[PDB]
Amino acid sequence: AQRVALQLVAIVKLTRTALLYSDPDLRRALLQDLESNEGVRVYPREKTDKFKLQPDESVNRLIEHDIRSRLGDDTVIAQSVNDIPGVWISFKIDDDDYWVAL
Amino acid sequence: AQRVALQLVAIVKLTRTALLYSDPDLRRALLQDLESNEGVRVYPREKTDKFKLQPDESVNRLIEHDIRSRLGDDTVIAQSVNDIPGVWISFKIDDDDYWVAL
Repeated sequence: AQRVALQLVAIVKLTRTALLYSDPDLRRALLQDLESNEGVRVYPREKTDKFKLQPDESVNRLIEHDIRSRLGDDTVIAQSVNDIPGVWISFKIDDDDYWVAL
Repeated sequence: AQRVALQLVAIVKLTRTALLYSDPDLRRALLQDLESNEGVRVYPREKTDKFKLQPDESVNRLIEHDIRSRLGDDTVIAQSVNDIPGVWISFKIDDDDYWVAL
């Protein structure tokens, strides 16, 4: 479970890092690159964005525990956000909230 | 072998992407972040940088084949560069050459 969690954590931290250090006028272009070339979709997260948990199947809960241990206990991990299926993990830059969908 | 190759490819592409879209005056700071927080060391690659191949053990060659299929056939994958052990993968941004060491 640690093995899957660590890959997901790496993807999220690298994506966050890319956003964090981005040239402000290349920011939207970066998002296009991440989605098209890396299959990583980043969205701003709104407080009102609804989400559904991953099922308690196999080792899902342990993966989730491991991810929060690295990214923070407030991290949301979901199988859908606003009705859109995926692997969804929240992250923050300062007071701004985001999703990564894989 | 595909599973390992795909994780390595993802790490390299995300790192390259972060460099590619970086605010030019935050570039060196980004490199510090990648190394310290993500354990990803990026260096400029010089044509004269020596390197040693990974051994032909287990599934090493197949992983390497899979990586080049995604990153390019000129990609160097090495177990050391200039005498420094690691997992080393070359990448390019335009006419500039780089290493990632994990």
